[PDB]
Amino acid sequence: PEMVRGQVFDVGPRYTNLSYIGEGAYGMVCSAYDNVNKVRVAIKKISPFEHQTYCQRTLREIKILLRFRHENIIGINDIIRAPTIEQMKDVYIVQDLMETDLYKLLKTQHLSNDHICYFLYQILRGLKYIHSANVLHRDLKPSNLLLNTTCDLKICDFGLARVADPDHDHTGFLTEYVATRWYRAPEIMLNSKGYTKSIDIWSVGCILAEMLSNRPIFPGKHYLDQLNHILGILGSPSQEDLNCIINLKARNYLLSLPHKNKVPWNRLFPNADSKALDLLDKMLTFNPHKRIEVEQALAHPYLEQYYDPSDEPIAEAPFKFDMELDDLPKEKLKELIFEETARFQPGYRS
Ligand SMILES: Nc1ncnc2c1c(I)cn2[C@@H]1O[C@H](CO)[C@@H](O)[C@H]1O
Ligand code: NA
Repeated sequence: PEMVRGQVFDVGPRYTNLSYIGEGAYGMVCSAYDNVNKVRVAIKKISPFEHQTYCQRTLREIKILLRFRHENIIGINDIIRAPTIEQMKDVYIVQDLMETDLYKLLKTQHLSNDHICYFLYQILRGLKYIHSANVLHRDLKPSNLLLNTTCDLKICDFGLARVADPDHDHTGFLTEYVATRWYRAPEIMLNSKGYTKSIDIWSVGCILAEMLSNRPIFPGKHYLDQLNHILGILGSPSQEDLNCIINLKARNYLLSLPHKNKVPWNRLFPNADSKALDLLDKMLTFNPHKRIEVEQALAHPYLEQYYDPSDEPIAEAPFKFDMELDDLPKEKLKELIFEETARFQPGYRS
């Protein structure tokens, strides 16, 4: 049955007591009462089938979340769709109900040094598990960090994730959407090198800076304006850092730039723990090759109160895409989706 203002939710009879929460990109988001687990849950109504790009993101998220198990990563409790592929044009993903997200909270609260500390630890702990699976989130930002308490953070939205391929660099600038602009590492914008774990560390860096001041550290209007913001704080890059600029066209808008001095961090963030600011510096390195890696970040003195390699799981097996799906007809992907969501349909054998 089921309804809720406007668009009606083909959930139930399991899920009831609906109550609109918010909006997704191409789907709605309510909270329901799960009458099996006897708790309130969140249900994402997803209809992506019209543009093939939406079916990529939806399929990637399901395949990845369905194989990940980690306490700082959202899971999929239930997927429910129509019986017939032909009859399927919505898909409902059931996930644990979370109270808010780091974006919503940064709109209403400055965070103590302490809370920031264990928020960052939980981010990197989940990131450690993602990277050990040979996976890149690629869209880490505050609104993709769901929060229940200061001790319950879960990374969500794996719509842009990729298996890591330092070699799969394609140099297609407009060929891919990689990171929301404010959290996009420089090598993405300079080389189109969006297949290395370095890009996620940059994003986390940006999140750390945003926690320290409640405002995003590099808020560019467009990709070139994003670079001016980066250089305005980091400063004009070195010769060596202009050597990993493969886009031979890219070295120019740089070279035709007025040298900018490096803004000392304690000047940007004078109330922040000097240890926070040291880690920030390792994470916001212009050159991907010199940027700190996730396990090194966890080991940083700033997180020494929580670091515990024995209580930080890694993936049992590197992840693998059974067939790459960049250029697949959008009805093939809807096929592949109907397939992957078969787990949660009656009679599913094997
Ligand atoms: N599990 C959840 N619990 C609570 N809210 C959720 C979710 C999920 I998945 C999504 N949302 C809503 O989408 C925003 C993050 O993109 C969130 O801020 C929210 O508007
Ligand atoms: Na999401």
